Amino acid sequence: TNWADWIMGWRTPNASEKKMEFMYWYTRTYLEEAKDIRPDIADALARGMAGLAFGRTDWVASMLDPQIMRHIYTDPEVARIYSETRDMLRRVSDYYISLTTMELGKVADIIAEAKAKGENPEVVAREIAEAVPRLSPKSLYFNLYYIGRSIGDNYVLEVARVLSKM
Repeated sequence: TNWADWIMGWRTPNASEKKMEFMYWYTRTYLEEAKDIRPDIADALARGMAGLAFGRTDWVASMLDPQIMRHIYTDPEVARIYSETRDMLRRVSDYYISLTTMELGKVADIIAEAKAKGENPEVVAREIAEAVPRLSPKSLYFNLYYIGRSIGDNYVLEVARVLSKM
């Protein structure tokens, strides 16, 4: 009925590696077979959701990849995964993530497109500020700082640094 409740259902104390990988595989295969999600996207979302289930921030990083998050705009099933898990995501980020689901998708697409074309991070920061007028550049900094550190993306961190000064 709801992705957060479903993720929470997999929780058991000190979940074994086998149990966690079973959850991941069940989720990935469901997304592929029942929702027709492309395998690379299904992998990332399943791993991210396993991260949310089992308290593994290194796994949550998989769904914070801009190349995955941008599909919020192209696939309603992906948008639904992000919206239904948003509270869990904000909790794991200690509320450094404050973007809405559709702002997150837009920011992801901007970053993905910009990085591929080698855009100056100064310009990308201004694109993001324009795309998300609801939040200040400082707020946007903390959002991208968290995302960039989580996924280990220095380009995202460069964009974040520009936002911090804007």
